[PDB]
Amino acid sequence: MIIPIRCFSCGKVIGDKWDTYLTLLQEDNTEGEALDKLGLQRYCCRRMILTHVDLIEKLLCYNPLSKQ
Amino acid sequence: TSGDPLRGLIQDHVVMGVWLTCKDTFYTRDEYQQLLFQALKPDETGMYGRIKTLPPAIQRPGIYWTGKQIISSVLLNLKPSDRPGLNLKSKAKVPGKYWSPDSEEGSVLFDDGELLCGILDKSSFGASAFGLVHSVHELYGPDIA
Amino acid sequence: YYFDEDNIWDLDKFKKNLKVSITSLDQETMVFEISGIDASIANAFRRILIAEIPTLAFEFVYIINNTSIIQDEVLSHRIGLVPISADPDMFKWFQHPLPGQEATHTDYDTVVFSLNKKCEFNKNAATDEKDPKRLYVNSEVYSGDLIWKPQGRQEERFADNPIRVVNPDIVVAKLRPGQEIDLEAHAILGIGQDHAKFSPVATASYRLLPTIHILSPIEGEDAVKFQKCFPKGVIELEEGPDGKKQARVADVRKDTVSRECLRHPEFADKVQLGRVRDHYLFSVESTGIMKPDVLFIKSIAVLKSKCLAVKSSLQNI
Amino acid sequence: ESVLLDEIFTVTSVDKQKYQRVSRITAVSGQNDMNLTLDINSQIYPLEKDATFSLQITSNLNSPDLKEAADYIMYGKVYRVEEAKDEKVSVYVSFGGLLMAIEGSHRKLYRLSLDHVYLLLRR
Amino acid sequence: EKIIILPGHSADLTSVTFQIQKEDHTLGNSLRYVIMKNPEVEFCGYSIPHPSEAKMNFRIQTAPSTTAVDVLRKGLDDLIDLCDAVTEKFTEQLP
Ligand SMILES: [Zn+2]
Repeated sequence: MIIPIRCFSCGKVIGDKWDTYLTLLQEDNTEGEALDKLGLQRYCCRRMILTHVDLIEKLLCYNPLSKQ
Repeated sequence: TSGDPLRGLIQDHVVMGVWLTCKDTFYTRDEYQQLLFQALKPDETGMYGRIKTLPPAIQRPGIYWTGKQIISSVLLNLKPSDRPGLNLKSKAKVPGKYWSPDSEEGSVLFDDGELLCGILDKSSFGASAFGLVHSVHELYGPDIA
Repeated sequence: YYFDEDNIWDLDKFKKNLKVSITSLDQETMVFEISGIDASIANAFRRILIAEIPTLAFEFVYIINNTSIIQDEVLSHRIGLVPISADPDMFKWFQHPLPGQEATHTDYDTVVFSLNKKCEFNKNAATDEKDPKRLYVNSEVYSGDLIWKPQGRQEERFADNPIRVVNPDIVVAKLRPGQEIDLEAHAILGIGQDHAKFSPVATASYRLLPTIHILSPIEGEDAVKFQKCFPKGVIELEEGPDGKKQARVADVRKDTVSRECLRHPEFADKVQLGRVRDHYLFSVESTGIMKPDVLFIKSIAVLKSKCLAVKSSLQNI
Repeated sequence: ESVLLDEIFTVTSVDKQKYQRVSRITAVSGQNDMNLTLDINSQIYPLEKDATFSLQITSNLNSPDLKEAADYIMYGKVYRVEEAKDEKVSVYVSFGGLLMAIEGSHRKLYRLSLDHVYLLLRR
Repeated sequence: EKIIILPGHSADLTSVTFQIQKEDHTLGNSLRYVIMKNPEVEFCGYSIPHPSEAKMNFRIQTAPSTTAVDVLRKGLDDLIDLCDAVTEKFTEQLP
């Protein structure tokens, strides 16, 4: 679901480092190297906010309390 | 079904055996003491007051024990109360040529409990008879094997 | 019994051979060279940095209402993972509750944080744009909303430095109109060996300083190839009026042990890569808690303390 | 005195057969009736071609001649002794894996036994 | 029970097995290193029965002159002095 705070191998915090990653591909025309501007030099903490499925935004559109 | 041994040490232990028995490995005091002790682990198994070691194979200008010396050290520190030392000559698995044309490892030969020449492999200790572990089972009895 | 007579302990000679230099120090990252220290002490410093020193983290979580999508145990876990900025020695340890379990909180032991957000519909949105930041108010349950609750004396204990979350922008959960989250997290002191969320420093590790020496000096275009193999800066092509081009190792500290050369067929004769056995290159990147200076200082402090402990408990016998 | 060899030697071949460390060297000398081939730590003690030897195999390494001489010292049992092809003894000394082979015409190589050795090589 | 002597200790207290609880290689290794700098010790190696239960089997064999307890005491003092030197140089480094 949500971004896995505190990436697995290392201990860096990457919670806040997705909503500012997504608006780099979105509007900067950059490639996957965009995340390098975020301060991720290793490649353990880099296979986290690169290849993570944010599978919540497809799941939050299921409220039973829709009132509609 | 047959006589050959069915137990034995396996994959990591056997190739690291080929890397420890090999003559290219030398240990200093610290690593030798530490390794011998990790191998024995006396207290939980018990039976012994104080561990006895061998002198260093090469001494000057730095004191460096060799690996086969450590396999011999183990064979010693499990010696029964009073049983004469082991002796054995038997062919190893890794043929000698891989080491060198006319290399001497070939066949494990250790008299009086000391690995004089010959690296340990599958055959020496594993699912193969007439090696180390089998002859130790014969001489020293199974509860030692 | 053979000692080699050069392994004698001597505090003066050791202290004299030892050398330390600090390459770079910031508010988060610190890179420095220790030297004249045997491997085991480096392993111990690394361990105490990662595992042994304490730091507050959210242990318990009391939910009063949680109808969010995120599983409740998942949400408690993920809240626990966030880091908190409080100097962990301002508190005491938590005496863990054996039977007789309830009355086990005090103002020095634990600190309480609380959050509550109910995502209500935002009606000002003109069309359909499921940001959802604009369609709904209080959509994303951030970390920064975990607003600390003072417990008595604490309001003046930490008045100079409020007990706050390290990063006010971490995401903790996500909501849509109708549901709510309301909980308070009890934070206690912890020792990283039990759980990872206690460990202050994220990444603390060392490298043995690589050593590159050229046996036979290479020439010409091979100088370009050799500069090209290692990353920039560590290999200069010497301006020598004799001949045309050579290469020498400027500063290896930047280099990685990558061992690219030894694969080449022609270079393998000319260069070895070895390792200075008593030069240790630490890097320590904190997470959110403390200046890494205090991290390393308190780490050797903790080794000193554990040695004092075994020393006394021995003195008893 | 229990010194069993004091012959001088010279090196003829060195390898270096898939070992970065210890390398066997051959050092026939005397009136060429001394076929000496041994192993040495080629990491902490270098030995090259025609590098002269001073080889001494004692029994008990307790003398100031230890410190004065013996710029390199080993230790190990001698497992096999044979009389082959002649009144000619070939001796094989082990050194904890490191092997040896020394041939004499039963002379100058007399007292070699089946015990521990303490070889001393002083360059 | 932080440090308890296991029941194999020779009466002379020349070959004792310390058993430090709630500890792993972190102190075992460095303490072994500092002890091996001590000449009068013959054997000092550390182990762990099972990493799940945090018990570190130590072991020291000593020379007949000094018993092993005094050896461990001096070794621990020496390790403390080592940390003292490290913190001295370190805190000298930055302002
Ligand atoms: Zn990571």
